[PDB]
Amino acid sequence: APDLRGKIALVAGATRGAGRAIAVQLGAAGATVYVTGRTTRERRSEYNRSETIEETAELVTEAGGTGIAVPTDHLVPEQVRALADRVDTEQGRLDVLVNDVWGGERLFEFDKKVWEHDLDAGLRLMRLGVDTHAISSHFLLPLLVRRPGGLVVEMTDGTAAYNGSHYRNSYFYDLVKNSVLRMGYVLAHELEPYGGTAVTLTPGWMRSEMMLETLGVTEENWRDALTEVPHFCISESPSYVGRAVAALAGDADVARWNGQSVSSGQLAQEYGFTDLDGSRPDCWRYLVEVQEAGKPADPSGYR
Amino acid sequence: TPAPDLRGKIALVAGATRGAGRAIAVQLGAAGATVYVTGRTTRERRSEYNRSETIEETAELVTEAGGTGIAVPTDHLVPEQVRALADRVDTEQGRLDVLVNDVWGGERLFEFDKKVWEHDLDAGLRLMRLGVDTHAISSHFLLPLLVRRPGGLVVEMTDGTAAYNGSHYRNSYFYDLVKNSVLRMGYVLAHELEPYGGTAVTLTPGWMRSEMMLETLGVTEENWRDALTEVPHFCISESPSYVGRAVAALAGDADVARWNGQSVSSGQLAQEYGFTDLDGSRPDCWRYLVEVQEAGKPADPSGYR
Ligand SMILES: NC(=O)c1ccc[n+]([C@@H]2O[C@H](COP(=O)([O-])OP(=O)(O)OC[C@H]3O[C@@H](n4cnc5c(N)ncnc54)[C@H](OP(=O)(O)O)[C@@H]3O)[C@@H](O)[C@H]2O)c1
Ligand SMILES: NC(=O)c1ccc[n+]([C@@H]2O[C@H](COP(=O)([O-])OP(=O)(O)OC[C@H]3O[C@@H](n4cnc5c(N)ncnc54)[C@H](OP(=O)(O)O)[C@@H]3O)[C@@H](O)[C@H]2O)c1
Repeated sequence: APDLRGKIALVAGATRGAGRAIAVQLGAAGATVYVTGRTTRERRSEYNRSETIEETAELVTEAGGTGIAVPTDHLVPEQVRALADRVDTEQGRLDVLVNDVWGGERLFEFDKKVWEHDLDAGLRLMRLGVDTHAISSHFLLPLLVRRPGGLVVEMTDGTAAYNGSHYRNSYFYDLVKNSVLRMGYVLAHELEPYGGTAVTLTPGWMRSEMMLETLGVTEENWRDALTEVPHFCISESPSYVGRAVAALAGDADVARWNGQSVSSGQLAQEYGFTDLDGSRPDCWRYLVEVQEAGKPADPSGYR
Repeated sequence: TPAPDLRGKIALVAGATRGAGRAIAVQLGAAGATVYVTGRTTRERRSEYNRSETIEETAELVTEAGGTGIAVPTDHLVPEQVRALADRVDTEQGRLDVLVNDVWGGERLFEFDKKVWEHDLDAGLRLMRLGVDTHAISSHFLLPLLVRRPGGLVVEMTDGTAAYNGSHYRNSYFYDLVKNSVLRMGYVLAHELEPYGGTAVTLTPGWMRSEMMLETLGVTEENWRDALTEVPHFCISESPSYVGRAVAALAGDADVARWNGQSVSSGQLAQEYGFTDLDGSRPDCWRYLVEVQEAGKPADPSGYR
């Protein structure tokens, strides 16, 4: 298991989903983790959900690290500048930056062409999914490149290999996920002279809070949903991609990944971690070799 | 090779005041097309670019070249104006054969060789909005008319090929993200258009002798090789009309669907279709950049134009 004691991490967009679980797994490895998001105990966010950023910070501490909640709208440069100033003030360093901010799960429309998709929702989802990462990198990378060994993880949906041959959901969704892949390549070029590393990371099919609610199940009985969604047998908990980030952050030779697109399932094979249940789902190979091949849902050999 | 015959075709070049946009519109007009040309700069008000070329002037050049240019001043960041533009084309023509998403507007906003934390942030966010959202809004409102019958063509204008950009960081963070998003737009739109018999490609010019570029170098088109002492690798450059002829060749290709989803360059298409630049040459910018300039060889256009 990675030892991240003494490390300073920041997960931008950590209220729920992968962001929360990445922050928690970094804390479970001993890191101090700044966690940002809009939903507080006082105010709900555009998502209109009940998970709060303060709750994430407490879960990071409970897990064995230190969670510091900083409510932040990552579309507001002044707030992200203050966030960078705070980390410098309190810690003088930043080892790991995870640009997780997405916020578009309610805005994209599946199987609508660009002229059928609601336009305002599509433009909004691209701004949330792209500009937040640009703003975060703009203000937080100076601290990260102050000394060698920094790591940036850009969070997307899909690998370069999968997305390179698959249209992803609809026009706006697809442009975001492929821009975040490009961000990993671009930041790898900018960080390498400083001894910094950038990767783009995707989870598999995540059993997020939002996903489990849609399926009407809890984590403890998630396989109850398999009659309704048989290919959900490849799914993983959000902690799996969290352990992938922790494994990268703990890798003394993480620069071997610079610029690459990686997946949680690929990194589980590489580093040997498992999901909470001991399995190692390999979503993107499963999607190609089983589901898109027309075969019946069957997880054998893929987790 | 003989010039494409686009008589009877309806085209729209979004962002056609100057540069590639103007030249694409004029070369479509020279092939006989009716061309709607849009942009913010009019004879009464200058645009964010603060330049003197106007969208009315482009429309007149389209007509002079042998087509019909219809200027529609439009801010492509304003959905209501782009909706009206689409309604107008439907009203006047009932069809749209060729859509060229040329809108860039970022030439003065990107910063060469600044890291993302050094680049001015507001300018970076602005050029991404101008370079990406304008294309999304344009496709959203104009593609319904285009897919009404088979044979429509959409050209997404970017900088670089998929092959070149896949292995090259392009200028700086924000610039790079735009050019690579527009590459992805061609792939995405090809998927959405194919069931309708529509085709999408992403096209890049080479090193263009645009109005802005020639001013930066202190030369006119008639004596552009005067700049070679200061910028030797400018020997690979092409006029904006070259990429205009590339669009006209795609628009005239009965089998243009063979390109669906692909990234293409003006130099690649000149070899494919046989057109030339105005001076009779066929510059091959992206092969030259890799095989001559980046290999450390002295500037020498032999074999590349
Ligand atoms: N169900 C899923 O979430 C799911 C499933 C499969 C794959 N993925 C992919 O995995 C990646 C990570 O997604 P995720 O699960 O972490 O998605 P997410 O929950 O949409 O994003 C993480 C958090 O970022 C915060 N955020 C959004 N906009 C913000 C802003 N302007 N300022 C500050 N914070 C903001 C949101 O919390 P606040 O509302 O509190 O700000 C949000 O809950 C995404 O690329 C996604 O496509 C997600
Ligand atoms: N050597 C080169 O210059 C070169 C080389 C390779 C690739 N490329 C690429 O080729 C592509 C096309 O280039 P270009 O020369 O046509 O660039 P451009 O002149 O920046 O774009 C064409 C016109 O679009 C208009 N426009 C911008 N924003 C607008 C908005 N919000 N609403 C309406 N119209 C708007 C502008 O006219 P108004 O100001 O009147 O609106 C602009 O002059 C660009 O992506 C460029 O990067 C260029």
